Amino acid sequence: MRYAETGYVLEVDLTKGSIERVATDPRDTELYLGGLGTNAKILWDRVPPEVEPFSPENLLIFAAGLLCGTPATGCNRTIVSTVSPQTKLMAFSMMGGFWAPELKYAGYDKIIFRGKSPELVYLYINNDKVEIRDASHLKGKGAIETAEIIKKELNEPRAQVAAIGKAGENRVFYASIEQGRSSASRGGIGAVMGDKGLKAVVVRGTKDLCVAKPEEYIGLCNEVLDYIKHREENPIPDVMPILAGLGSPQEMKVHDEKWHTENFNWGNARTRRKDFWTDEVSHAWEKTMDKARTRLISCYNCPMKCGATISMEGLPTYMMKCFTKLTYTMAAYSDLDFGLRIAQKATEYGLDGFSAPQVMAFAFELLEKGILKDSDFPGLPEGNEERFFYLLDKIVNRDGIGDILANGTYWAAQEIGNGAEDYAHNNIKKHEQLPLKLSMLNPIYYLMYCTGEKINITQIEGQFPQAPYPKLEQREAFVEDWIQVPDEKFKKIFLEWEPRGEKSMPNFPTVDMCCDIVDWQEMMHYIDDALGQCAGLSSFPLKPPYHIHNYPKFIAAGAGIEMDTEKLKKAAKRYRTLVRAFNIRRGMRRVDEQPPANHWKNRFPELEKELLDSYYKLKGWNDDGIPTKETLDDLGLGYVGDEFIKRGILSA
Amino acid sequence: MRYAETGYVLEVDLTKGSIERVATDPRDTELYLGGLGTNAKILWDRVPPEVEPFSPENLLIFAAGLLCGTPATGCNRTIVSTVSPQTKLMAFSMMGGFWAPELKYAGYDKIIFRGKSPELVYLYINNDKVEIRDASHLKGKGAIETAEIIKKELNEPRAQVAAIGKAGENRVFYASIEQGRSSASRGGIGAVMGDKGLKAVVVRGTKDLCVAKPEEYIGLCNEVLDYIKHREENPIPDVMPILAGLGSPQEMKVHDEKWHTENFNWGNARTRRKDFWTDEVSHAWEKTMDKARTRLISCYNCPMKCGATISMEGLPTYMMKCFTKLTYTMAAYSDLDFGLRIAQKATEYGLDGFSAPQVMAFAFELLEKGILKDSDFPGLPEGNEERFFYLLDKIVNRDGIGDILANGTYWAAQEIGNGAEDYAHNNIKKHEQLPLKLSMLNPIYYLMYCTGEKINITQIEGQFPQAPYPKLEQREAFVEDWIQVPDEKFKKIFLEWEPRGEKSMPNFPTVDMCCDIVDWQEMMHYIDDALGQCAGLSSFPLKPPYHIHNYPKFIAAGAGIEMDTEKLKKAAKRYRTLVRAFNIRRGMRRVDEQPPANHWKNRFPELEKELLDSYYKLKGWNDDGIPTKETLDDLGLGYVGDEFIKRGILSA
Amino acid sequence: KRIVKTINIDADKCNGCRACEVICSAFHAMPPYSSNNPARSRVRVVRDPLRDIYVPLYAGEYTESECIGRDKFIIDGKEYDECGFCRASCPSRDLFREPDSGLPLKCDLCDGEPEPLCVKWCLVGALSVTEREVEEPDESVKRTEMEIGLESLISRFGADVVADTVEQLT
Amino acid sequence: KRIVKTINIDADKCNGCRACEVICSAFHAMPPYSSNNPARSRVRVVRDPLRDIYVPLYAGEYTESECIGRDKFIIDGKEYDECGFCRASCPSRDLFREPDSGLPLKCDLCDGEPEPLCVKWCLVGALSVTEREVEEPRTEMEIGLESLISRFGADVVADTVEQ
Ligand SMILES: Nc1nc2c(c(=O)[nH]1)N[C@H]1C(S)=C(S)[C@@H](COP(=O)(O)O)O[C@H]1N2
Ligand SMILES: Nc1nc2c(c(=O)[nH]1)N[C@H]1C(S)=C(S)[C@@H](COP(=O)(O)O)O[C@H]1N2
Ligand SMILES: Nc1nc2c(c(=O)[nH]1)N[C@H]1C(S)=C(S)[C@@H](COP(=O)(O)O)O[C@H]1N2
Ligand SMILES: Nc1nc2c(c(=O)[nH]1)N[C@H]1C(S)=C(S)[C@@H](COP(=O)(O)O)O[C@H]1N2
Ligand code: SF4
Ligand code: SF4
Ligand code: SF4
Ligand code: SF4
Ligand code: SF4
Ligand code: SF4
Ligand code: SF4
Ligand code: SF4
Ligand SMILES: [Mg+2]
Ligand SMILES: [Mg+2]
Ligand SMILES: [W+6]
Ligand SMILES: [W+6]
Ligand SMILES: [Zn+2]
Ligand SMILES: [Zn+2]
Repeated sequence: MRYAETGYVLEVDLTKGSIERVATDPRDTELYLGGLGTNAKILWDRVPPEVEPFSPENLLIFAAGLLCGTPATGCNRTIVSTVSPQTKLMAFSMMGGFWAPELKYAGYDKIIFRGKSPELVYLYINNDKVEIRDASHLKGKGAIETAEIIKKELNEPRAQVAAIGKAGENRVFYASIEQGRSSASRGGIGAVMGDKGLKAVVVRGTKDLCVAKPEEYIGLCNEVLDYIKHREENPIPDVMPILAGLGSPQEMKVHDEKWHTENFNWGNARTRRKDFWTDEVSHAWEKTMDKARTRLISCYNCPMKCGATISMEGLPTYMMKCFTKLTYTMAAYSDLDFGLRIAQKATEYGLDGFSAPQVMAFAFELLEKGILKDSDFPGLPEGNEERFFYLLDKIVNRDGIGDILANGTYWAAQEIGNGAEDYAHNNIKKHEQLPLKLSMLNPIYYLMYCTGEKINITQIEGQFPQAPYPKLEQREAFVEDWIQVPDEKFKKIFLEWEPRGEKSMPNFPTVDMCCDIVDWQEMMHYIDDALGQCAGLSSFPLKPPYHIHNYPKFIAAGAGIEMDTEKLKKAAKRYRTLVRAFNIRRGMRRVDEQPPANHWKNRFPELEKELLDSYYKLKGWNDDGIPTKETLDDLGLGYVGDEFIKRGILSA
Repeated sequence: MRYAETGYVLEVDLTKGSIERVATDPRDTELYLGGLGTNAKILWDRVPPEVEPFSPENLLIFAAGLLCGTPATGCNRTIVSTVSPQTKLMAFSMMGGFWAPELKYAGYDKIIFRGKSPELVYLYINNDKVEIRDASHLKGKGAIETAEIIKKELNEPRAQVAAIGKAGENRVFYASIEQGRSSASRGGIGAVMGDKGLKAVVVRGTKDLCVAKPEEYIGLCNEVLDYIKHREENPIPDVMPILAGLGSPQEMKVHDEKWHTENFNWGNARTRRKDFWTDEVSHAWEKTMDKARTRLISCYNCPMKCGATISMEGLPTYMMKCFTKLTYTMAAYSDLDFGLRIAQKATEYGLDGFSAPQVMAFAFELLEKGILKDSDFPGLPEGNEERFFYLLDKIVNRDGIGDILANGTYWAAQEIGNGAEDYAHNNIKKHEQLPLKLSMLNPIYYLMYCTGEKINITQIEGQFPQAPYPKLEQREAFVEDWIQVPDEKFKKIFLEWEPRGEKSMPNFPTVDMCCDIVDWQEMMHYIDDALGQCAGLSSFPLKPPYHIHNYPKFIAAGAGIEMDTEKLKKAAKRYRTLVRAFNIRRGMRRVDEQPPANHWKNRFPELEKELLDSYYKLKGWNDDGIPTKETLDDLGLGYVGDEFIKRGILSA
Repeated sequence: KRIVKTINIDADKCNGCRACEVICSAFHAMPPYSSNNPARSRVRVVRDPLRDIYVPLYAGEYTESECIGRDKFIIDGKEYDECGFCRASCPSRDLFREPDSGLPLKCDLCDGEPEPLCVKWCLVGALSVTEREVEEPDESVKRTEMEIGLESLISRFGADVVADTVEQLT
Repeated sequence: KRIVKTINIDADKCNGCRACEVICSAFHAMPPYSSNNPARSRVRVVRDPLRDIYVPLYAGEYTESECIGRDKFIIDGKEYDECGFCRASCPSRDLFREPDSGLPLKCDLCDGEPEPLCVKWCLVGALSVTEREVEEPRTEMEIGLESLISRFGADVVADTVEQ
């Protein structure tokens, strides 16, 4: 029998209105683990490159991670996968909360949506009872609001609901999918969901979820918990609070917003304010936050409570985590109050909190320079904040200029012309990045920005420290108990790393070192995104309770398959290179793998080229960024190579 | 069988430590109703005038009103009776809340305490189980605090507890007895309770309480409720809020403190501030009150919620009603904040909120003039408020000057000398009055101040309006539905009464009219204090749901005795004149029945004498204020007259 | 579709006057309104003004056994009583059980009367009772009050003691 | 005197994570930890973040009948749910009942364990069980019968006893 996973998925054709449960192949589990991996396997041989993002042939997949529904702390992530309407590449997006485990309790590992429903509908799941309900009465409603209405209707207060807002219905290229305190944010998967006419997915599950080796698994869980306790009693020394503990960036818990408001770039990732964090600003923000933060809350089976309920006066309560707290503020040169207020609207609408404020700031820059006229903004108010609310509504409705901006900064700039492309200066592969423009080049982050398939810097970094310690004793004390490292060398590297001197950046660490680091970090992220484990307890923070040493034990005792460290490494490499191959098949080359021109003030071309080359070589790819026939054969991906040669992507 | 009342009482000898249940005489019920009346009957032939207030022979009585424990709305009062250590006369004091009905549910109508316990003890009652517990571990504890500790000890969370604070233990002449949101305040009964070594009385009752004619009684109750609703939907027109509705003075509910802070006398009933109520003061007081008022709460079986829980920062929560909110403030020339804060201390200590701040203000006046020296105040702080806290503690401990002040303004002034008597200018029969010094003489209030046995102006006034209407139409509209009046004449009087002109005060109403009015109001108060009914639904407000017309129906259907309007009037007259006789036997004469010299600015001796004479004549008394042998014979009080002649109080 | 009824208790309006106890016990006297005794009321107010607690608790169904664990809550800064939210006629407290017999008490919403009397007597409006229809089939083993008390006394004293004691009274 | 266990529940500390449900169902599963199913947990967390409601509810006793009327509280601004605080395995809802068969479920504080699993897996510290001693428990019978007679009639009682 199958363990940890359920062994079944749901095939849903929205056009024909057909629902079918299909058993999965355990070999696929042994090869690609699950979640993101098996998602990629599905997309590979069911979505050819001729398929458009808004075509019925495109697939929208909701995947519940392998170990979701097991006693494993924090393992609760949902992985949504499709073809992004913005990047035209593969889009996978992670959402936390309670949905994925609910799906596992319903007895399913994935839901695969194809075709398009002509009428707005939603999917109701309750164990073995699955049906498509009409949702025409929910048109335009917010995501959370929709969830509540549906739960009232179906009389299922304990049902988990993933929904889109109005922006999802109007196919905004950065429309999200919302569920409680959790969001599938980037990529534009919300746009795909809306395009298929799917308003929401409602799941209620009450079946059991078995594991292979009980006592061993729960022992591993207990070990994780104990390590969490110890890790909370001992944060990373001499490091700013938000980079010292476990979980997602604790932006909701009180900290020093000095480093944030003086390193992040305000406006359209433009202005840097070196002395913004005055006492007045600090007290005002602290006051607003104390008034607005109702409670710190957690995802399923986790004690970190990274999330928070936000209640602004005169507004419905919503939930928030991480940097969504800052972006809307920073992009508008406003205060925390404004940010919190507009984030409510944006969250109900279903918008990526990264791209949307950058888009609005971009538009206002275009108005400033003269590329866009006042005529392009019918009834534009005088006040700044008011202008942002106005533009927000214009975008989610695709009204006038909003219709263009809804396509993202890239496709907007290409349609507006007159030098609008110059102002879309924060994109990579047509995807907006963190409003962060550093000074001195960072090799590791160069590689990560360039190659990361998520096209988001925060969802690939983690296991290796962002900065070195000034003194050596600190480094020694830190590497002392650093048990998460795959090889001992990673300690030595961090021992040699210095802030200044000949052992500093960008010349140190060496190219090969940086390649190793990026490989490791990315690997941990891919493992997390396959197992359904929250990055907050693994790939993202320093010294996590989940690492490359105990993970194989978890997969073994949980799923009941053979697994060791090397097999796991090779698996991660396998479906990572598979995602890579998928992106290659849709036209991506080395050309597209470049950071924004102004991303750094200090660039070093001969170092960058060597970095990229060495990394390609380490991944087992071409000089053009394409996986070689050999490495594909080795990773059991022969069919991929055969197709590559057959399509003329590789020479025979 | 007996109805409404239980028919039994508890005789407790604290010296011998003896407890005994004794049946009562139903004739006593038919003659003196109950509560205050039967209390007076007990004191009369068990406490001769040679008995000192702090002697073992003195009695301390806890009486539960006749209709207490019945479905009658608001009927829940306890009447405590003894010989006052301050006035040397009879002291009866009323407390609301939940104690009296609990006693009735325990199966008792009274508790009679005689003798003195050498060790500090308390009385535990639980239906038929009655015992004396040691209370040496409760020495010095506050009243409420004591209640809570005891309830924890005995494991009776639903037990009602009446207790004294430290002031009661140290025999302060204005020490009170506290129970939740309710206080037996004036008289010094707390001092008597402490003097007998009784720390508290704890009662838990779970037996039934029967009435004679069920459906009729509950019908009367329903009538009362309906009238309460109507009365709340229609307040007295063109009258300031606090004088328009039912219940005790709604000082806890938001109103206009303009009339209060500009009519009451600040300090030691001295300073009058005509323009104190500025906008700043009003907003500050409103703010403090909004912050401190936790909830409006009720006594047993009443919807008026006159009480309020008060929670000041850093202080235990306590409860407050009526004018205790103002006194402590006004006496100190401070703010509402200070008042609320010190009232907590005072309440826990067990102090009459009327006399205590007047005493402290008095003392400070003596210090001001020079009669008292700084030497008399060891370590007197500089700040005013601090001085009041200091003096409070000095008084409740009877420490130094505190030992003298603890005896009240009269006995203090008599002991200090050097013209200290001149500053005790607000006493009547050695009992401090409301800090109210009007200008033009008021005949009605002259009589009431002079003759009222409670020696408190607020506990005798009520049924007749304090002021006349300017226009006549208002008077007509008011007398239209005035059904509570015994005789129609009371309407006509109020119709002729005017603010200015020949039909105004003090010449109008006429002497006989005023006598009738005072007689009526006092009668209603005595009825209330016999039945156990709260004055808030009867004698105190205008147009109450309990009046002289329906009360006999209540007594009939409830207690199962014959009763009509005239019989009830005569009963009230009976035990009122009985209380009068008791006071006469302890030395009181016409001499003692005078208001403070400076009580009015405009005095009219020839009118005052005529008033007092006519009132004496109407009550059926001498020109010296003594009930005549004839009227005593008529009221079935022949034994009283016989004793009066035998003692040489009356001539044969 | 059957009908369910709901006792809408707004504990924020409550003033802790216990009128509900009075009128309930009154109406449940035998004959009606004859006596009066909150201890036999089917509605008991959890009152503690010091903690600002005023929670009308309505008698629920009957359980012969105590829980192996009793819950004591802390919610919104308030420290509530052990079992301080339980409606059950339980052998652990004197609530919802006759003081003289320990007989199960149970609220029938004044079955027969025009309106609930506790609701009628709460003048401030802290109580109300509403109805709604449900498609969920009624699956209650609808047992009569007399049968419940009978089985309670039978379980407490014996299946034969009750027979012999009843026989010696009739 | 016997001993009683007080399960202290700090709703002011619970963060809604539902880990209690997980570990409880996990342990109370057959064989131990062979599965987990929140619907089989003796503790169920009343959760609504929009209302700021986070309240762990433990399993009490079984009742074969629903109340005649259901209670729906409103306290300190929070509009709680119908039968929101009830611990009963009552047939008016799926709570504390087997999701398959329907059978009732009761918490036994993990009879035979050092520390209750729901408490150990609550790293935030919102659940604490305590123990104390209280004094352990014929006229009442007679008075009760005399009470039933006066309400339902003597013949009715006599007939009910013999059936
Ligand atoms: N497996 C996995 N877990 C993850 C992440 C991820 O990228 N992969 N992102 C983290 C980050 S950066 C954030 S801000 C939170 C947000 O969770 P949400 O998608 O439910 O809003 O998820 C965290 N957990
Ligand atoms: N609407 C919305 N957008 C959001 C977020 C969010 O919480 N809500 N999280 C931001 C953060 S901090 C991260 S790490 C990513 C999450 O990426 P995802 O799409 O994989 O969940 O999106 C960003 N955009
Ligand atoms: N029956 C009756 N009710 C009465 C009174 C009284 O003397 N008799 N005093 C009233 C006044 S003047 C006040 S200030 C409050 C105080 O109530 P308490 O005795 O419970 O403190 O009770 C009011 N209700
Ligand atoms: N300790 C204390 N003293 C108090 C009060 C009180 O509530 N508590 N009430 C005041 C009011 S408004 C009145 S009318 C009388 C009540 O006195 P009595 O009820 O003992 O007759 O005293 C005053 N002194
Ligand atoms: S680690 Fe933080 S973000 Fe991740 S599931 Fe737990 S509480 Fe949620
Ligand atoms: S009317 Fe006011 S003072 Fe009188 S019993 Fe009711 S709550 Fe108490
Ligand atoms: S009183 Fe209520 S909570 Fe306590 S054991 Fe009985 S049924 Fe359970
Ligand atoms: S509705 Fe009737 S039976 Fe129920 S508590 Fe109220 S008065 Fe008693
Ligand atoms: S009648 Fe209403 S306001 Fe009064 S105690 Fe009962 S529930 Fe509270
Ligand atoms: S484990 Fe703790 S935070 Fe989580 S649901 Fe239980 S009590 Fe609440
Ligand atoms: S769940 Fe509890 S409160 Fe609700 S009807 Fe059933 S027994 Fe009564
Ligand atoms: S105390 Fe034990 S039986 Fe009860 S809910 Fe927790 S783990 Fe389950
Ligand atoms: Mg996300
Ligand atoms: Mg009083
Ligand atoms: W993030
Ligand atoms: W008063
Ligand atoms: Zn920050
Ligand atoms: Zn006032």
